[PDB]
Amino acid sequence: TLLINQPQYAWLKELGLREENEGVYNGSWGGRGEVITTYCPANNEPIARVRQASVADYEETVKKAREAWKIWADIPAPKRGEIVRQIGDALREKIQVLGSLVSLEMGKILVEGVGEVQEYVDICDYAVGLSRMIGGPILPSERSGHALIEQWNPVGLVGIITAFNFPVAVYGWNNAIAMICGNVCLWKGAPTTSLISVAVTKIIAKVLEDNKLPGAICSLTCGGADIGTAMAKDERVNLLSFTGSTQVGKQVGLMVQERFGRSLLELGGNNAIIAFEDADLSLVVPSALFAAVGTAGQRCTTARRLFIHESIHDEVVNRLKKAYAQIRVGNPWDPNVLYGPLHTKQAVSMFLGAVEEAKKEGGTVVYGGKVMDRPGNYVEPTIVTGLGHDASIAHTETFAPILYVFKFKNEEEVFAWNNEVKQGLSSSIFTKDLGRIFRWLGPKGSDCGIVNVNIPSDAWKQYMRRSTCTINYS
Amino acid sequence: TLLINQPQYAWLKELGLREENEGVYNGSWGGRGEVITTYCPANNEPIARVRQASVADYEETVKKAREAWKIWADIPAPKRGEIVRQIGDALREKIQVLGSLVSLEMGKILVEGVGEVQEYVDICDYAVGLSRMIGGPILPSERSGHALIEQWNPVGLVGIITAFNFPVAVYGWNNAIAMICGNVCLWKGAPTTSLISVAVTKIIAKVLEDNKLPGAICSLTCGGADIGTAMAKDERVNLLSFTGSTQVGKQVGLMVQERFGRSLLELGGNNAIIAFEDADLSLVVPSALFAAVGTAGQRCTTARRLFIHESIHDEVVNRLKKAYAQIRVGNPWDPNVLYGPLHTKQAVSMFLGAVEEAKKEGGTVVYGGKVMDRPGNYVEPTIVTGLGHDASIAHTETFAPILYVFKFKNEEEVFAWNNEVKQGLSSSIFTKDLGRIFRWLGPKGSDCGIVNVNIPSDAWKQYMRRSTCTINYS
Amino acid sequence: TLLINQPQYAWLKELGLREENEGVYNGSWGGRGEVITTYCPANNEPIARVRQASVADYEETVKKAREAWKIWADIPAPKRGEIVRQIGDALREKIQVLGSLVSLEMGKILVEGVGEVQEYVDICDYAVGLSRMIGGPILPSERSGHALIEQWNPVGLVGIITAFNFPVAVYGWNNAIAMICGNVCLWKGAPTTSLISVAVTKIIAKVLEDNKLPGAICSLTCGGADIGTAMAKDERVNLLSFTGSTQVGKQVGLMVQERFGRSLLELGGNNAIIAFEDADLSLVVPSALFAAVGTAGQRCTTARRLFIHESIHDEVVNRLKKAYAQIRVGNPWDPNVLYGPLHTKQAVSMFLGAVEEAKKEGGTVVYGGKVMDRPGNYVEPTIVTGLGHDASIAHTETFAPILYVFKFKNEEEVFAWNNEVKQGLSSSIFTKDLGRIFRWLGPKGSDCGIVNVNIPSDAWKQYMRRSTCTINYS
Amino acid sequence: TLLINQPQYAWLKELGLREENEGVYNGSWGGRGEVITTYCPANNEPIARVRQASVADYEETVKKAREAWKIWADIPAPKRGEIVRQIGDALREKIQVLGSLVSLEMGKILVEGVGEVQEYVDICDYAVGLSRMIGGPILPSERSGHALIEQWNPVGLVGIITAFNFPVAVYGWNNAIAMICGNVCLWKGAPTTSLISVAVTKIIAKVLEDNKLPGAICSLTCGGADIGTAMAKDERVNLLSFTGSTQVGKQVGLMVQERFGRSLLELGGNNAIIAFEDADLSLVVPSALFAAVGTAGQRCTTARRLFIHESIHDEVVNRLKKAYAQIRVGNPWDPNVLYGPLHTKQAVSMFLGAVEEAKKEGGTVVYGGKVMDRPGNYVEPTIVTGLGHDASIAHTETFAPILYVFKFKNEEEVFAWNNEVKQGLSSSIFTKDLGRIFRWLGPKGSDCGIVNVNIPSDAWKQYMRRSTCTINYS
Repeated sequence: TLLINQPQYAWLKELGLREENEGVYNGSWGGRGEVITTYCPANNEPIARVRQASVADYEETVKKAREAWKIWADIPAPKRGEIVRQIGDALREKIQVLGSLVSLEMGKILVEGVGEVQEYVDICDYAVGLSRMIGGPILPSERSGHALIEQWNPVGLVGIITAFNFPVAVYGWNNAIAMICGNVCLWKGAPTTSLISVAVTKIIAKVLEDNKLPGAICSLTCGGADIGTAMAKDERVNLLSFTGSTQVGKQVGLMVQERFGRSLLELGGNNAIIAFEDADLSLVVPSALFAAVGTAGQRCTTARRLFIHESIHDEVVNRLKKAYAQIRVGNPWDPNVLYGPLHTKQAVSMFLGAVEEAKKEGGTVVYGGKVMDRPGNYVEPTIVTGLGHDASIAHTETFAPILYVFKFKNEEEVFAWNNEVKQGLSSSIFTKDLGRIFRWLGPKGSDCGIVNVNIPSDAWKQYMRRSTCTINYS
Repeated sequence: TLLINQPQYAWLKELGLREENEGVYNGSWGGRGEVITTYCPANNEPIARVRQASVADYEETVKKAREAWKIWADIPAPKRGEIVRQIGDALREKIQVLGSLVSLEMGKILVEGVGEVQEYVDICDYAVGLSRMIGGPILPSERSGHALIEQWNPVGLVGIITAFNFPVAVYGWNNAIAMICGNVCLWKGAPTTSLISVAVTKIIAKVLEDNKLPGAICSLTCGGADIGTAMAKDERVNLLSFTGSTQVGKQVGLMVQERFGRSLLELGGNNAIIAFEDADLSLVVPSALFAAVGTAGQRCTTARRLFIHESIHDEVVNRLKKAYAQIRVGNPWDPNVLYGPLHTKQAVSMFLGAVEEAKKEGGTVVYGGKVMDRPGNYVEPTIVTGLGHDASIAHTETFAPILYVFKFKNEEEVFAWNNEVKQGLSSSIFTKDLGRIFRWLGPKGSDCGIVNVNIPSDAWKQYMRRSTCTINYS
Repeated sequence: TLLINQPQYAWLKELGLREENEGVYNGSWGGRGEVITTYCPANNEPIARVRQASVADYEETVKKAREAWKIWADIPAPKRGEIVRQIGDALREKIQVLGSLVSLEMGKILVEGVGEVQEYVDICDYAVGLSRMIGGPILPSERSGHALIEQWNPVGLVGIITAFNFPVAVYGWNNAIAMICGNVCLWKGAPTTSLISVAVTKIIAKVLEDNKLPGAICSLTCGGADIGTAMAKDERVNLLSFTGSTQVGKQVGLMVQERFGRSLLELGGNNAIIAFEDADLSLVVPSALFAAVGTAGQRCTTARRLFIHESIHDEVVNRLKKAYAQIRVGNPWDPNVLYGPLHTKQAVSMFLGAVEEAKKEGGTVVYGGKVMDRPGNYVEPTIVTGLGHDASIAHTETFAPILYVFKFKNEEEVFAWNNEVKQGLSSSIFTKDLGRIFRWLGPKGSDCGIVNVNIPSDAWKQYMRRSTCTINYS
Repeated sequence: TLLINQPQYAWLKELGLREENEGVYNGSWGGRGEVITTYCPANNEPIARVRQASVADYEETVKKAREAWKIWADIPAPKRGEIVRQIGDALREKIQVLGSLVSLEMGKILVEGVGEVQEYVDICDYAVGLSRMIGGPILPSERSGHALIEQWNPVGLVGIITAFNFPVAVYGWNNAIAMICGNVCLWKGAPTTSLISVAVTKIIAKVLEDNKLPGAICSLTCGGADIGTAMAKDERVNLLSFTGSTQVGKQVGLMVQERFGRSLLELGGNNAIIAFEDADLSLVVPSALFAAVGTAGQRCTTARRLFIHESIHDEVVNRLKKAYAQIRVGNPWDPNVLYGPLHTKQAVSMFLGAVEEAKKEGGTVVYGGKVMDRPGNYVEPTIVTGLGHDASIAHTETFAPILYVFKFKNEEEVFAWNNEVKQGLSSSIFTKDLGRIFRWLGPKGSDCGIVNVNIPSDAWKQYMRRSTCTINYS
């Protein structure tokens, strides 16, 4: 029986959810496509159902969004910023129940579900001020009586495809910034977090309707691969923002390039931590633990490779083992719990596969490595030593809490080893040597977009199009 | 026999050119690939020969450039700017002979040849100042004792592929900005402007060598499509800047994306002029003429489509015909010609094909349309009326002076036609209606990247990679 | 008897006001200086009393603020922004009662009282975003191994002196931006709006106190010119922001300069409207009316001089007279009045003096010019014709609704008259001539800081000090 | 007899100088005021004569500059930047002789005279690029159909008053930036460096005249106190840029404030060096020496106070004594010489006075302290120990090479001692403690505008005026 039909989960109805929900919003609610059931990863019970978009629903929604854009693009950016401010206030009023839904459907612990909603609230508050800073300079012409203007305009329709692991705040960032820039949006979220997508859209829809604005400014089309592919191939989708796996992202990027569209791609990464001989182990150990096991290793920034100087390798592994042993496991919406389930059964199979393969490649499991014997998708947070830097399994991004640990002797080799990795998202070094820190942050250092030391505002231009306008008034 | 072996072309030796030239530079000169002879389009006589890159040459050059980068990236940006300043000065000293070579090999009139070199000089002067301005903010962290830094680093090796029609200045822009940003460059120019590529590289190489810097900072590998394809597929080419046809650019874009590289594409676009009922015809007629036939219609920005309101259509066409009859076509060294020969014999065939296709599609040639019976690649400036706005040949960019003229009645009408084309590069409107001007430049107006009215500084970020660095110093 | 002791004014207690109020806040409330009673200008009845700062109070407050700064300056800018966000929310919760107080004590109509508080709320919303944007670049040094940093730090204590006519929002802007910049503030408001100053400070103090921050971050010392002079002469006041009369502002400026302090002066300016021959009169007439009589002519931006081309002068004056006759003047709580009483009885005498001086200088009162025979400080909206452009009384800013009207023939003429005045704050031109518009806004046009056409984000740097830091880490 | 009349100094005539020179330029050369003789500080011989501006000359020159501004302000900023580029090229051609004149008339060593001219050249090269970056944003209005524009215009006439110690490059900075911003300038230099002012103006005048521009764009009025005061009090001087002593600067600032003008003041400072217990003495000692004795202690940034940790105090003083003993003294235009004369006889008297007074206040001269027995104004570079931090003579800025040395025990007291100083221009710390460095650069650290560690681009907005322009086109 559906969780939403059980009295203990009646709080779900505060988000406007029912046993079966419409998964399309374009000013009207609908959905003629496949009906999907989403499940609670803590107990594998079905929560509720969502009727997804058909291709015809998607078509109509794109057309309705483009019609709504005619109205929206004529609203001054500071007034669009006021609408975004009101969305933030509306999220604020629902923060506890929406955060609880994030924990229930996605599986992250409650402080993180609430924290993700709060992040969206903070984004809306930030967007208010940003809405007053949109614009380009009037530059000096080389010709007398000519005005040279850098003009910024909305791209039009921004399609947004998001992933399971941050089912609220990635959409929130894209939506808030795209809205103040005068764009309309179309959201297709992860199918396994459909209820979260519907709940967020219900909150936004009410703000838009209360303001007598066309709802399609923030459209929703829940769906699977066919809807995602339709967006990637659709010339009416002027900008496609995608967050997800590197293999899928590459194909999305190629499809958008094939039609000369625009894309923003946020793809995976291996994240590494490097602890040198002079590191503060009182920072390293808890940093590595939270970076490795936070959200059960399902963050885009999850640490999966830990390089440790030979002199401290054994001690750090030991202290990690101790720390891992204190991790508190349970239902992720229970305020006492520090560690929840993996998001899907399939993730558990990947976890088991990765562990056995690491063994086969010569690795030693020094902690964990097993599925936990309890309902839901719980696995033990795992530490694997003895693998070589090159090990193929250690470069595959398995969204599970497996930490691969490597030893190194000097700065030269460890830097070389890391600079041989491609997708690298973030790099965290722990050292007290200031010169070494400069080398790692500089041109010859990490190639990562995020670099951290002793720790684990033209954003709007990405959602607009620039023109150079020359006016002769002489 | 080669022009360079004739006494009146002895000035070419001031550029370090010979009968047979090396087309590879990486600190040393060489070339084991195929020879290419380039021709003077004013008389169809061979100028001199260039030995192009083989695969081995390309491999060695990429390797030497990446080694040169280890030195270059360590040189402070303002000092890199001083090198670029010295390149500007060296171009200055050669401006007459280098401008004459551009005229000789490419075919543009001397004032434009010299003017293109002057643009590169001005770019160098600009870059000196820009080199003291590159960098990012230290931003306040939300956490006490944490520093948040926006870091900008060179991408590494910047591949630059350029086209025949601006064989100096497009390279110049890419090179100057890439250089001050701490990158090394690899240039593959248009094969038919190989001598120009060699001459520019000899000037730059001397500055680098005099300053005791490895010459491969600004490498050259002359070649055709096989070198271009190598660059697009090469993971060691961190950023590929491509200027040229839309069809080729799409392929380049797809290849670079397939390897998750970075690309900067400057692709074709048609250019339209729109004359509304209230236009100043004494502006419209000369603007249209010069925009349509400048550089024999071979600019990326050449006006090929002219839309005229019904009420002034006949008059504007009559006055254009009268003005066209006064266009003087001839040798690039003649100070009294408006334009010279087309770049290639093939371009002449293209011109004839377009003129015939225009007639087959129902157009009327009201002026020009013929090849001139003289040595070289000279064609008459041509005007075609009567085509429908959607006629295929008028949407084809033919690099020749052919102007297609269309009649319209309403603003809604002409806007729809114009924003029915996709690749559109520039839009020039002639009107006195201020409301109309704002509409055209605003969110619901032209989608071109360039919009002009009554006429026909974060660029460095494109050549660098951004990282967010967080430093815990608490 | 005091209005606050009458039952219908019990709402004032929601603002924490009493019969006798403390006018000093520095973490605690006090006041040993002279008492001041403020009056409601709608009925000339006393509202309540405030005990102002003595010299000892001012000394203690400056000392406590500088001690509070040691704590505040260590709080990260984004966290300071969150405090300012909470101030915005606290103002929101009190917006109706605080707006009513502004109406009661200052005399502006309720929609403007509420609207002024809303502006402070919007400023707080803006500042939240701005707090994440403050900082300077790391710039490339010309020397290897050297880092060049543009550092921004709080100036320290920011003294804020404000005027009667915007007794909330001017303070609000200064305070919000100063706060996110890491400064502490000391407020001295207009004595006749002391209750408003106390009420605003009670709202802010509660946020500070609830957040366990020393209240002297936003200190208040109510007082008259002797407190203002102390602030201007005080070396411990690092930056003095002054809003008010030109004569007083000059003195403040001189005193601050004498001690090499920093000042921000927002001084009087006259505001002119110029209607050219081609002006849309259906814009001109209401624009002039609302600009001239809004807030009973007591805004810094109030239009006091209207220049009309000879060809439309009589017509515009006739239509203004007709429109003026429809202006409804009355109680600030009446939703159907355009403006209410002048702020003081003295302002009424000033109004009468100006009207008489205007006649002595040869002007004709074509409408208004009289005091209304009712309780409170109510005067008729007034129009004066016939004065010469240089007439002394028309260059005097009288904070009352008196509009002086001048006739002109040429553009050169009216421009010369207008740029013969020095203190000019705003210039509003009405015309359809695009060339004229560019001239007026360009280098040879109006010298006003505010220029409007057909209508009547580095600000934070003003509140911080810049340093250039060079770090040799080689 | 005049140096310029002796054959050994005939190189002066390459700068267009004669035995008597016109000291006024406004498009014409003139000067009806007092005739001044300037002297060579290395031998006290007269060089040549300059006829300064009378009050009538000043009046006419102001009027001529304001007339020239009408032309200049209409020239597009990039073309103004081209003029500034040409000035840089003209300085380049004269760099050796102009640098020699700086050494001859001012007294700084030849590498510094040449280096100062090169600085002006570098400024011109920088200004070229800056000229393309002048402008403000078009911001979003809160009202539909309204355009909000941040407009920047020239202030008009910029008066520039400069000092003896950098008689070329301070003017150069002010002139170059003021020119690209569309202003005209009026220069009054130090009377004792009049020949340098005339020589620089001759170079600039030729560029302007070759370009058919009115010479008064860069006017010169050589003169003493009366001309300086006239500029300070002149309402036609829209911006007054002053560089010089704090006492004179304060009065200039007050005079400009009295007339509501604008000023840029660059005033003196005490510069301190602080060497902590862990400092690299191999950096400290040579840093202190060059900072103390460079330009014979006549720089605005000259180190006059050296705080040294008690543990290393004796060693650093000893090593300084050794280093001081190797200083090479002679004629400053002799390429072998490291140390020249003080600029005037009067400076020698100040030097002697300061030394005797330091003795009287209880200080010990451990090196130097005497006038050198040779022609010219040579004094011994001097080190004074034993004074207390509070010592009055050590806070007086005597433009002579006297280094006052203080001992300290811990970070708290030395920071307190330095933060008790007012005019402080720069602060240089030597330490390896990173936390201490952060404290000194942060809000609780140095109040100086320049802070250096282990070592001794909206500039244009200062020369323009901002307006907020609102355009209603609806």
